[PDB]
Amino acid sequence: ANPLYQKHIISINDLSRDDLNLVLATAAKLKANPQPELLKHKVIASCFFEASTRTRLSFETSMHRLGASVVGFSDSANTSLGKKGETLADTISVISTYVDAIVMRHPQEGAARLATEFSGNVPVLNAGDGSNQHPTQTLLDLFTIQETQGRLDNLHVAMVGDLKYGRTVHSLTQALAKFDGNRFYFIAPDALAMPQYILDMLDEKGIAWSLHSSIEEVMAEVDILYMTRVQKERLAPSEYANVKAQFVLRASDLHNAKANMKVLHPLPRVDEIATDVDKTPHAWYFQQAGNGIFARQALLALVLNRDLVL
Amino acid sequence: ANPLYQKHIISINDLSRDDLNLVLATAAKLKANPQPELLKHKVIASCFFEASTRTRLSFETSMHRLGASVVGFSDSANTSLGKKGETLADTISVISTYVDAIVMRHPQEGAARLATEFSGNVPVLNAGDGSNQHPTQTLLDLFTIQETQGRLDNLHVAMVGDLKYGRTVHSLTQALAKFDGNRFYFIAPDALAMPQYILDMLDEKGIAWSLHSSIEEVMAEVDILYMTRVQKERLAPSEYANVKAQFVLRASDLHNAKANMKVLHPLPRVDEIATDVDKTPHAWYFQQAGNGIFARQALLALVLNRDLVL
Amino acid sequence: ANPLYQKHIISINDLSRDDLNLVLATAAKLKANPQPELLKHKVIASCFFEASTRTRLSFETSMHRLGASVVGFSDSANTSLGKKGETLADTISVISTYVDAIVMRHPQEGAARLATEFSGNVPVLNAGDGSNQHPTQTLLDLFTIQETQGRLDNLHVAMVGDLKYGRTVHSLTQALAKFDGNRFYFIAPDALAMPQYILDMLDEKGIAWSLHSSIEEVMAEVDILYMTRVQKERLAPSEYANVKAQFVLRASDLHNAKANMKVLHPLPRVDEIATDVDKTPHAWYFQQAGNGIFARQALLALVLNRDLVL
Amino acid sequence: QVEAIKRGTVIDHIPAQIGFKLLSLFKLTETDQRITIGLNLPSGEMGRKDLIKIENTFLSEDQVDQLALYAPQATVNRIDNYEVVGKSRPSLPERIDNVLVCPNSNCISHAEPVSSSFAVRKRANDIALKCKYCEKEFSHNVVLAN
Amino acid sequence: QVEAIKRGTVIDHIPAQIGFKLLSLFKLTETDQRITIGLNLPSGEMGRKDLIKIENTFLSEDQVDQLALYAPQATVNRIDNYEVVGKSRPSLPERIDNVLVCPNSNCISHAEPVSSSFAVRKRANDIALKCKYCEKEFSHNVVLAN
Ligand SMILES: N[C@@H](CC(=O)O)C(=O)O
Ligand SMILES: N[C@@H](CC(=O)O)C(=O)O
Ligand SMILES: N[C@@H](CC(=O)O)C(=O)O
Ligand SMILES: N[C@@H](CC(=O)O)C(=O)O
Ligand SMILES: N[C@@H](CC(=O)O)C(=O)O
Ligand SMILES: [Zn+2]
Ligand SMILES: [Zn+2]
Repeated sequence: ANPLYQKHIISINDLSRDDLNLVLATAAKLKANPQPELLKHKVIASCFFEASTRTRLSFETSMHRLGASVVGFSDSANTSLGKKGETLADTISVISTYVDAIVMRHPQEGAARLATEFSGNVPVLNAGDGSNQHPTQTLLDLFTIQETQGRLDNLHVAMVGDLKYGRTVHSLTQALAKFDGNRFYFIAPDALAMPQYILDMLDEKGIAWSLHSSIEEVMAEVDILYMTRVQKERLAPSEYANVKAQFVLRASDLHNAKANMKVLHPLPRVDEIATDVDKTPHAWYFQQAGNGIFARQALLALVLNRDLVL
Repeated sequence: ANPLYQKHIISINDLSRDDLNLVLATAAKLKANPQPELLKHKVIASCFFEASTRTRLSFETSMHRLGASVVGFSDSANTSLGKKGETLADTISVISTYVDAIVMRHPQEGAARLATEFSGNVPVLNAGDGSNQHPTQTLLDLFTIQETQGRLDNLHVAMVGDLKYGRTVHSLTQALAKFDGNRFYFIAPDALAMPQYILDMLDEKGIAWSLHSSIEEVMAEVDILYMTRVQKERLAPSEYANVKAQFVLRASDLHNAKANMKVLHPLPRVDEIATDVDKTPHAWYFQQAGNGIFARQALLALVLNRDLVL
Repeated sequence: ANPLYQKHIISINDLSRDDLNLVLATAAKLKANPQPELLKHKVIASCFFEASTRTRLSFETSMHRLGASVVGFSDSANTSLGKKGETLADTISVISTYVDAIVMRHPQEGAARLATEFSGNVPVLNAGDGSNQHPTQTLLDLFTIQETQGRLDNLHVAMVGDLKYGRTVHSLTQALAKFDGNRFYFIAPDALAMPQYILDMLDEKGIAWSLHSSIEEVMAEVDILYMTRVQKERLAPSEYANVKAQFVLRASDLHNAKANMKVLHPLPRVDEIATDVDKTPHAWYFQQAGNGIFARQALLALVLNRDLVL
Repeated sequence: QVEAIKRGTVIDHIPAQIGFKLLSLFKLTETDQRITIGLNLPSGEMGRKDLIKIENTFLSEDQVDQLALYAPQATVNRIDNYEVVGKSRPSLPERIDNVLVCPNSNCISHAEPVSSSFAVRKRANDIALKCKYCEKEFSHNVVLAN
Repeated sequence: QVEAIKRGTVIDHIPAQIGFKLLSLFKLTETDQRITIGLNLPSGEMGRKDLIKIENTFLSEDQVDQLALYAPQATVNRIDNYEVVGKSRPSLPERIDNVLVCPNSNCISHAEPVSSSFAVRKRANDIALKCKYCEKEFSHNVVLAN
C-alpha cells in the first residue's frame, strides 16, 4: 500500500522528494524503535559481482536485524555465469524464482536495470552498477545529512575527488537537487570533472554550483564536505595520471570551517583523508556508514511490506 | 691516429662539428670505395640488452662488410647477468677481455658510459642507452640530411612525436646545434616535450626554435620533417594518454611542401606515417635506414683503424 | 645468368622440373667439389620468426661453407617487430637495405611472398611459411630420394602423418608430380588429410594416388616411406584428438620391404618412428638431413652467382 | 507528378550519401517489389539529394521513426493509384528501438541479449540520446558515428 | 529505369538481388555522380532483373570482368551522347583483388598492409579462389565480404 511497495530501486532519477524522505522517516523510526521480525519469512538474494564491504555487509546485517534470510555470493567466480558462460539475464531469470527481492552490485552500468526485465514480480535493488548509480548509498547519505544538519534544504555542499566515476555523487547530487536552495561546490580534476548530464539537470532546475581548484576556498562556506576516492578500477589507461588523490584533507587545514560542518565519505578512503581528521568533531564518515544499517533496513521494509505502523 | 681512433662514442654532446664531419666524410669514401678487409682479424661484441632491428643488424652487417667477425647477444636473458645475477660492470670487465670494441644497447640511461669505466682500453660504441643518447643514429641521419639537402646549414627542421623519450631527437638536435642557422620546430604533446636541457643548450647558441601543434603550420617552410614513434616502453603510467600517435603524416598533408623537403623517421613507425606516404617523393626513411650501413662502417673504421681512408 | 640467378624461391608451384634438376645437379658438383669462396663478400640475413633446428643451422652452415657471412635472428621477440609493433613489411624494407639475400621462416602462411613485395632486388628464400610451403626442404628430399633410388620416376611413395599441415608434403607432392609415373599413398587421419588443391593438381596430370589406413597395405610396394610429425602448433582446438601419432613405424613393420626402400622424415620426429628403426638399413632421415647441406649450398650458389658451376 | 507509379511510397529529399545508407541499414532491398533509386539527383532546394521509390510498400511508424534523426528534411509520402495521398514529416519519437548501439563500452547492453533503447532529448543544437541501461547521454553525432 | 543518361555506363541485365550486392561490394555509390538504380524490373529476355546506370563513369575491360562471378550474364554499355557507343560482356577474370577476404585465419594478408588477391578458375560447377599469399584454395562461396 505504501508508495515503495514492490518497487524496483534502480536510479535516484526515478524517485521523488517524497519517496526519499519516506525512507528517511522510516529510518528514523526504525533506529529508535527496532522491529526484529518485520520480515520473518522472507528470503533475499545478495548478489555481488564486484567488490564491497560496506554495502554488502550493511545490507545483509539489515536483512537479519529484520528477521529475513539471505543467500547469494560476493563474487561470481563460482556461479554458472562465471564457469559455464551463463548470461546475467538467465542468472536473474532463475534466481527470481527463489527469492522475494534481489540486491545486486555489478561491474557494468545498467546491469540492475537489465535485471528488472527478467525478475518478474521480484523487486530489484541496485547496490551499484558500474559508475552509474548507487541509490542506497545516497539514501543513507541523505539520512546522515538530515541528522547532522537538521535539513535537506539550501545547504552548502561540496563534493571532492573523482566526480566522474563516483556513482555515489551521481546519485547524491540528483537527490539533493529535489530539494530547495542547495548550493554545490565541485572540486575535481578536469579529467574526472563530474558529467554534463548532471550539470544540465542542475541548470534545468536552475540551482547554484561551481568548480573550484581547492578545498580552502570553500571551507568556510560548506555545511557538508563530501570526500571521494579515485575509482582506480574504472578509469581508462588514458587517465592513469589521476590515480593519486590530488586533494588531501588534513586536520590542520580545517580551521576556518563552520562548527556544524560535517566531513562525509562513502568510503573506502585511501589518501584523500588523513587519519588525523578522524579525531576531529567534523569527521563523520564512520557514523555515516553506521547509518547504512537504518537506511537499508528502512528500504527493505517499505519494499516488502504493504504497510507498516511505527 | 685519426681524431676518433680508439675513442668511446657514447654521447653527441662529447663530439665536435669536426668529429661528425670526419665520420660522414669517411662514409662517402667507404661507400664510394668499399674496403672489404679493412678490419680483418677484428672481433667486435654486439651486446643488445634491449630490442633492435635496424641498429643491431646494420651494425653487424657493417662489421662483416669490413671483414671483422662478431660475437654477442640480442637478448640478455641468457647471459650470466640475466640468470646468475651478474652486474653489468662485471659483464663489461670480462667481455673487454675478448674483443677489440663493444657495440652495446641498454634499457637504462647511462649504461654505455658506465661500461667505458670498466672496458679498459676497449672502446665502447653506444647503440642506445635508455631514453638518453643514440649517437650512431644521429650520424646516419646527418649523412642522410646531407645527402638530400646538400648541407647541414640554415635548414628548417621539424621533429614531431615523442621528444622527451626519443634518444634520437636528443642526439640529433645537439648535432645540428653544432652547425649554423638551423631553425627548430617542436611538434609534440605537452607531456612528451623536448626536455629543458636541450632548449637551454639551444638558447646558448641563440638558435631559433618554437613549439607548434600541427605539421601544417610549418609544412611549407620545413626542409626536414623528422617523425618519431612514441616510446611506449619508456612511458610512466601517467603519460599513458599519449601512447597513441597524436600527429599522423598522410600523403595529402604534403601538398604544400618545399620540393627539396624529405620525410625522415629513425624507425620503427607505428602509424605516425601512413603507408600512402611511402610512395610520395618526400619518402626517405628507408633510404635513411640504408645509410646506416655507411655511417657505421665509417665509425667502425675510425675507431679501430688509425689512418684516415683513401 | 643461370635460370635461378637472383630469383625468389618461395613456392615449389612456381618451379619447373628443370629448375629442380638444376639445383640437384649443382648440389652434386659442390658436394663433389666444394667451392669455399664462392660467396665471399656476401651478407645473408637468416630470419626465423618461428622455431628451427635443421633448416636454420644447415642454411647458416652452408653460407659459411661458401664463404658468405651471416646476420639475423632465431627469435622475433627482440626485433622491433616484436617489441615496438613494427609490421613485417617494414621489417623487410629495411633489412633488404643491408643484405644480398633473405632466408626467412615465418608462422603465417604467405609471409615469404609478402616479403618479395618489399625486398626490391633482394631475393627471398622461403624457409617455411606457416603450413604452406617449404621449398628448400623438398630440394633436399629430392636430392635424397635421387641419391638412394637412382631416379625421380615411376617411384611408389607413401606420405603418412599430418598431410594437411605438413608444409613438407605440400611441396614434395608438387615436386614429384612434376615428374612421371609416380604413385602416391596417403596414410593420414581424416582430419589431417592431404588438402584438396594437391589432389586436384594430381588429377590434372592423371597421377595415381589413394588413401590407406596402415603402413602395411603398401609396405611391400613402396620405395619411399616419408613419415611426418603431427603439427601440434598448427592444430585448431578441435583437431586436438590427432595430436598423438596415429601411425608408428617400428623395425618389425619393415619385414616385407623392397630392399631398395628408404624411410624418410623431414624431422623432428616425436614417436612416429621408433628408435629401433634407426638401426635398420631402411633408416635414412639422418642422411636425408645431412643432404640439406648440399641442397642449400646449391640453391644459394644459383641465386647469388650467375654462372653454372664446374 | 515527378514520374510516379501506382501504389507504394516515395522518400524524397534524402541528403546526399545518406540515401544508400537507408537501402542497407533498413533491409529495404529485401523484396521483389519494383524499386527505383536516385543518388545525387539534382534538387532546387538542397542542391543535391537521394530518392528511393518502393513500389507496393509503406511505412508510418515502423521506420519513419529513424528517418527523423537521419533525414530531418526528408519527405515520405504514400502513393495510391498513381497519386500522392499523403505527404509526411519526420515523426521523431523520444524513444528509439534496437537499431542503435550505445557508445559507452562498459554498458551492459553490449554483453547481454537485449534490444538497445534511447530517449531522445532534442535540444535545438544537436541531438542527445540517453541510454535506457547505463543512463549516460550522448550526441547522435557520436551514436550514429563510425 | 526512369530516364536515359548522356555519358557514362549502364550495367544491364544484372540478376535480381545482385544489383544491391554490387552496390555494396564495389563501393559504386561512393561518388558525386548521378546514379540511377532500379531493382526488380520486367525484362522479357530473362524474367526480370536489376539495372545500374552511373554517369561520367567508365569501366576498363577487367573492371567489367570483375562482375563475372556475380552477373555472368550482363551487358555493359559505354555511353556517349545518349547513345550506346560500345557494349561489353563479363568474361571470367584471372584474379580478384582487394575486395574479398581470405578465409584462412593464419594467412599473412590479415595482419599486414597488403591488398588481398586470389587467382580464379572453374573447378566442377564452381569457381575456385586460390590466395596469392597463403596458396590455400576456396570455393568463391566461402571467400567473403570485408
Ligand atoms: N564507495 C564507492 C567506492 C569508493 O569510493 O571506494 C563505490 O562503491 O562506488
Ligand atoms: N629508434 C629508437 C626506437 C624507435 O624508433 O622508437 C631507438 O632505438 O632508440
Ligand atoms: N636506421 C638505422 C638504425 C638506427 O636508427 O639506429 C639503420 O637502418 O641502420
Ligand atoms: N619440418 C617441418 C616441422 C616438422 O618436422 O614437424 C617444418 O619445418 O615445417
Ligand atoms: N632436414 C633439413 C632441414 C629441413 O628439413 O628443412 C636439413 O637437415 O638440412
Ligand atoms: Zn548504455
Ligand atoms: Zn590467404
